[PDB]
Amino acid sequence: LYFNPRFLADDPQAVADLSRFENGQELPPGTYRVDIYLNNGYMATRDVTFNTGDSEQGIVPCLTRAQLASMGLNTASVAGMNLLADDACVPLTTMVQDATAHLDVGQQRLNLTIPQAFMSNRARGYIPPELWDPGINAGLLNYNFSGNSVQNRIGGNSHYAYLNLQSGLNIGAWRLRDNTTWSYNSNKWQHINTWLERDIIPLRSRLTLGDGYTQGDIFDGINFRGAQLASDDNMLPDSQRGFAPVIHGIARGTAQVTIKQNGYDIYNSTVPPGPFTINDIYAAGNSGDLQVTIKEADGSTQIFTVPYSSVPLLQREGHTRYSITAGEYRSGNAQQEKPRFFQSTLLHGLPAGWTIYGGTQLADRYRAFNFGIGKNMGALGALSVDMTQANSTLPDDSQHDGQSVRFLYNKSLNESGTNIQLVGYRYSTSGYFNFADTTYSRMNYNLAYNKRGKLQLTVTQQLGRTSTLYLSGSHQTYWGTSNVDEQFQAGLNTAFEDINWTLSYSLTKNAWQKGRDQMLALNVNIPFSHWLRSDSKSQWRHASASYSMSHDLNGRMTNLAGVYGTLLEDNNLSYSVQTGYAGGGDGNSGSTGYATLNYRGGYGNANIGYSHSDDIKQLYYGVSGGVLAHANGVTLGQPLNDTVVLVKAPGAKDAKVENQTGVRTDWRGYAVLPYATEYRENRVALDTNTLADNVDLDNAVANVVPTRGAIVRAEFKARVGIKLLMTLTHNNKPLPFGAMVTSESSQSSGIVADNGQVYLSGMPLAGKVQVKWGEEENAHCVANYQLPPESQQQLLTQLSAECRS
Amino acid sequence: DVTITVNGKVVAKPCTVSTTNATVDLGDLYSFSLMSAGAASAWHDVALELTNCPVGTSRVTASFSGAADSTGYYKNQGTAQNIQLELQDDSGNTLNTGATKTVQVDDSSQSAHFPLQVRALTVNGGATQGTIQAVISITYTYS
Amino acid sequence: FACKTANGTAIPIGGGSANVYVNLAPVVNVGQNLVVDLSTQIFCHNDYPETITDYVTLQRGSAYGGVLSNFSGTVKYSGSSYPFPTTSETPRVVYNSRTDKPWPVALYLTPVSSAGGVAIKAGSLIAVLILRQTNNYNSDDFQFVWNIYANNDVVVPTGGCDVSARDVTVTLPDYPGSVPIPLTVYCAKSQNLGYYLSGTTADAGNSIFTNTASFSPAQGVGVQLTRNGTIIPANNTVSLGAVGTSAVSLGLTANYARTGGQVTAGNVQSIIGVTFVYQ
Amino acid sequence: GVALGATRVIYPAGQKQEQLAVTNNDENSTYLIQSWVENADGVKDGRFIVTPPLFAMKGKKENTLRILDATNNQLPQDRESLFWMNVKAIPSMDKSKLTENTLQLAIISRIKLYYRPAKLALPPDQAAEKLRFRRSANSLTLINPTPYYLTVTELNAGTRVLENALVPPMGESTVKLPSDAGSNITYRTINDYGALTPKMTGVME
Amino acid sequence: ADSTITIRGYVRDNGCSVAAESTNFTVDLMENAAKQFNNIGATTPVVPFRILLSPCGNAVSAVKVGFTGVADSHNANLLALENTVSAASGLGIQLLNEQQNQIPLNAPSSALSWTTLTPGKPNTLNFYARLMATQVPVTAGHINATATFTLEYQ
Repeated sequence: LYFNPRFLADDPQAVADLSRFENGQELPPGTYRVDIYLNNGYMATRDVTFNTGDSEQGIVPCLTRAQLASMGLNTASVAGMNLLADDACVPLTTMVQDATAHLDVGQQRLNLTIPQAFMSNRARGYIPPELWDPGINAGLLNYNFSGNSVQNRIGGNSHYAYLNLQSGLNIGAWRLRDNTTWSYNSNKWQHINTWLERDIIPLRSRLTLGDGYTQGDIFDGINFRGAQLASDDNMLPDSQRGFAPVIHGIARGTAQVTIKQNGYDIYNSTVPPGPFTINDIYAAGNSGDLQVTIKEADGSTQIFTVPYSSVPLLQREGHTRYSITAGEYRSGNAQQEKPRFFQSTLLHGLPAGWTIYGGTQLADRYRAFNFGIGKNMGALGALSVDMTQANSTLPDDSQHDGQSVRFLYNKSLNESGTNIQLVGYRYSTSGYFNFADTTYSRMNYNLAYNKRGKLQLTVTQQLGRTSTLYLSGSHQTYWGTSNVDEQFQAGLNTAFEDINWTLSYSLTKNAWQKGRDQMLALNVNIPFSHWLRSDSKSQWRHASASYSMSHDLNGRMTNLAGVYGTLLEDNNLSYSVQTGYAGGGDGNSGSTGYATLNYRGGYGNANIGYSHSDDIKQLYYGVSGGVLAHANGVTLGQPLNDTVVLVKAPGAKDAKVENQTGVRTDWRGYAVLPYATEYRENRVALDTNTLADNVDLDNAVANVVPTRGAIVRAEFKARVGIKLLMTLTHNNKPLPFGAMVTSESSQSSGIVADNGQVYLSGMPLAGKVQVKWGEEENAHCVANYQLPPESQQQLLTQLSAECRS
Repeated sequence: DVTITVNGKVVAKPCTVSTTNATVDLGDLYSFSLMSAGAASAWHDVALELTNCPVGTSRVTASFSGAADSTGYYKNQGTAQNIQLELQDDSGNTLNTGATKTVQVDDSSQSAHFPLQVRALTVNGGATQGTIQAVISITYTYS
Repeated sequence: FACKTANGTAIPIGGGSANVYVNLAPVVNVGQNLVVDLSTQIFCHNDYPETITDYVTLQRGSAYGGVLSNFSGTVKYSGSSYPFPTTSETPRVVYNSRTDKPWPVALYLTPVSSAGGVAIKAGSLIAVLILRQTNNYNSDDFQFVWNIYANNDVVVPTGGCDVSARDVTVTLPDYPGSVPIPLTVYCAKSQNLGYYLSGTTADAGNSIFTNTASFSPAQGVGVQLTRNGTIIPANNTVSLGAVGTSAVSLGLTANYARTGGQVTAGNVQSIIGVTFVYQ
Repeated sequence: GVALGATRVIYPAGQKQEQLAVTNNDENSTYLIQSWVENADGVKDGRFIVTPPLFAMKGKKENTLRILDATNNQLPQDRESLFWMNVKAIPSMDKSKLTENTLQLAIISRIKLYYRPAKLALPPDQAAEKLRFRRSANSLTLINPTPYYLTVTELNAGTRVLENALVPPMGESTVKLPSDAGSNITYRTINDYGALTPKMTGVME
Repeated sequence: ADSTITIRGYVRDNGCSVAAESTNFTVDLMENAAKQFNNIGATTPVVPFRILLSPCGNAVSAVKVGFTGVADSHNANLLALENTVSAASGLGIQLLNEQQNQIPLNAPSSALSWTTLTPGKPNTLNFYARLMATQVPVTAGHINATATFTLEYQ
């Protein structure tokens, strides 16, 4: 790494300020807590013992075989690594070709020039497990307050007060939460839930002690209280989330594999000569099949098509999801008991599109067995046939038996029209029961009515280019009686130019009552954004108007229309005024109306909702907020959504971060971010526009990996002082382009620009100015400055000085 | 002696909506990140407020609707090309046109919430210059 | 001798024995109530009033029959009063006319029960009377036992008080609900009465009844009974004072009741009974 | 190897500083960024302090440049300024190949910089409608009465193709015009976002 | 119409990128030994070199090219070498276009033409260069110089 200063500036001499960047300083240590990089990426930070070597710097690192396994380097592609021990130095610079060293202690980094041909493979978008923040030992508090103003004509004096409270606690790696309310009518506390969960990093599980619920996939949702051992899928990356078959291919030599889909290229990478696996295909069931080919160098291309299916019950080969729950049964009913049960599920993936699953429920008086096999065959879609053999117990001392079955089919097509998505045909006998029926007992026959057969149907349709037909309907049968539960829904979605047209239709039918209910309404949305003139600050803009007409085909003809928009520039105050009219059906008319004023400030949210009708009038009001009690004090802000990203900025008084409306910074200098992610990377930007004249930040890009339920800080060093512009001249000669100007009194340094100009930030009234452009041969320019006390109310001052030697 | 037959019926009444203009801003993005096929922007959480429900409502099902395209995602109504909208939740479910979601209603406070998320991504890569316009209609169903 | 009837058919099964089918019309009176009046339906006449004379009289040991055999009462035989079952022979009644005149026999019953009555199905045993018929032609005598059977479902009250209806079905509206219950109580003598509430409950204050349905029951919805101003609990004697002989109601109001927090939409159905207690 | 943020940077009056994203693409090469501030006349002006003028970029990495203001309100408030910005790129080379005679290159990207004043009357969204012409026999003079900057591209006088031309405010610009041109003049202007405006005609007086 | 969500967002296009490429001189002074010739004659082998333009946006339509550097006192249209002691004595580097024409050194942008390109497809500019002896003969040494490829957007 050597640059030529001849074309850098047009004379023989410009600054000996080119050595410092690439190989600037050599040093004997060693252990000074340096980071470890691998092809420009922060992996981890360890302590590497440096020894005496023969290189550009003079020192070589010393690693082992086990430390290179978690880094990413393939140990199987390197011969002679396995013959060595596990406690000696590995000569990577001599054995592995083209592997140089690069040590920079100025910013604590260590780069490794390793080519991708000798590296191993991993999914695109991998996140290291050792860069997870468990949290900061603090607490958590959240609350909400609401009220009502219901008033009528005859007997219209009533009031309501709904108060909420959320207590949280995070000490170490434990997540303790608590929820409670406070009702007040015109009157005591009421506990809802309290659990204690704990994440598992090596076994990839999620331990939960206390209140919880199971998954809805195999069995219906059961609220329980106790232990809960299950795995999470949120720790897995987005490139491996979904279904993707394993592509098996054999390449003779170095080729180029371009995975194409629907005439478009979606993947392009080089493959090593021999066997290769592809596991970076996203989940796209409704996009046809795949066209994977190999472009060999001679001109021999293997054209082959692979079908694809999309069923959420089917898993991928190499994945295993399990769930084991234990505890008592709590449903909140006053006519049920609290028995004991034991639910345990297990899912394993098999090759050639095969999946095996099954689980059991071990209670004292309940035994249910399930056994399902999923078959994927390609061009015929998929099929998942399961068998459910349960054994319940009636409370009047009578044992009975029964089996169940569920028919599930899926089918996809690419370009003939739209395809089907889900069809479910459930079938059972008369002696079939559930877990919740056995728990319902108030002893000392009650009921004999369960489900018989369930049929689901949802067919979507896309005709043309700007039209979408949606059709959906359900079906349910019961034993004995002729009650048929049907729920048909149909909608139309079309957009002509900018205006959107919507025509929906519903058809509901219950079993406890008579009469088939239906509704035929429409929706017209005309946005007033591009139809009018556009200027800088209107304050009337981002306006839109809605128009809906309802008709239940029974004489009742109602309507709905409302105009909503924005008023402020920062989009914090939201208004929504809508109205309508009634008439027909049963002889009931009236002119309803609504007026909701949503406002979102920095400290707390507040809204005013005015409601109006013929004989019922009320007002909506409520004040929310969140209190964050930390070690440095109490910082207010918006109510959290189980994600705490704390920003520590001492000196910042009005800096909005980026992307948030109304989120600002308090007088102390702290900021919170309720809208962020979990187990991934984030970007916290800082705007320096409202940090007008005393605080100058250095950087504004933060990259942290938070977790679910933790507090992550954000270090941003600020500077206190005023800035000034000077002109340093070294004995009637200008300074070269690029030098170093430091100060003993202040933290900052400087970079000398053209014609002897230097920019400094955070400098005092007086201080020693040290100039050293080249190598340390002599102390030559040592000067100072003296700002006048009159010039203080300015943004930038310009003056000159002179070196004393 | 004298028998008295008492028969009643409990019906379901709709609730009252509070929020109807939750505008999610994306900000400004670069074309270098959406050049490669298979990238996305950062997530943006959003929720709804469904309070003041009378006696007779415990299961609230929300239905989604909107314009679609040939891929299966939402159709952009702006002047931009090769960019779509994706709607998900806190369980890893793809919410397409006609998707339903049924949650439970608390009795101690009589409220209901729907937490959602809207991000920005491309499929084929190489996003063009234009605006992003999308209208999502959510109809509330009571049962 | 032929007791020809118009409402039923007196088929002579077993010679002199027959099963007449008459109606039942209980008349609530003062002191002695009426149960079966045979003086308005059965017409006993004579085809030969000049050559033979019928002498219908009653023997001894003729009590009731069936489920009403444990009761007692009195009997009216052509104006003369006698207790039910007569220990001795009642005097004879002459019969020498072709005119279809009735048989003046009225059956009464002593009220030993307060308000309730015994349900009698159609075609059942009511009372067993052993009659006796002689003549002036000779000294011969033949015995025969007649049975009183029913032809409809008429519940005969025992006491001296009678309610309006026994099967009242009310229809509640869809929550709120406030409807009155039409029930009138009348008696033949001004005496003190007392009612109470008795049913299946599961609360602590004994004012909320249970909800036992068959198809999709409701949770957290109870049936609460009350008057115009006071909620009446379970097992409490509520008096009204001097009960007149006119149309006297109770003034009840059926309302809903919330016990639990979570209310699920279902069907509401319960069983409410009442029992009058003398004071 | 050098990719800037945009083709142009809009600097409105009243702001403090702007941002300029620089994204490198070459992972196996090290480039040096050297920037300065020029003018339309050629004088290397120093009325705009830029921060870090000298910094190295290794591999695929993205940075952000900052441009301050050091003019002290010595500009007229009736028109805009036409300034230029240069980004010089310096590549790297090996150590063991100095015994040969190779040849290196230098890459400088010339981008423009504008200075929009505050509190004006006519907004720039419809600043391209007012455009008067003067059709000479051998030339063409454009008239820009609006005090703004207009970039006229794809100038067609019928079946002939001309080149680009920049017109300053309250001045005249004489360009070449062939004798075999048509009658109507079709042109498409350029907005502030760097997009392409559609076609629009115009009759003169 | 009960609940509506308005999604807003705007993006910007990126500009073009320039990929450089070095050029090695392997002439090994063949015609510079026995010639003893005037400055107008220069028989040197043409060494081609190209500039890679790998992918742009829709915001680039026409650009300008140029070549700046340090001229020589004998001729301003020639590229001089480095002022060292281990070099030759009198040379010049002549730049050529695709149409084999003399490129004017240090020419301003007010006397140049535009160059239309096409987005989507990759662009490749094929340029040429040669050497030119100036002084009475060429000594042995090292041939080292520099050049500058400055573009200009719209």
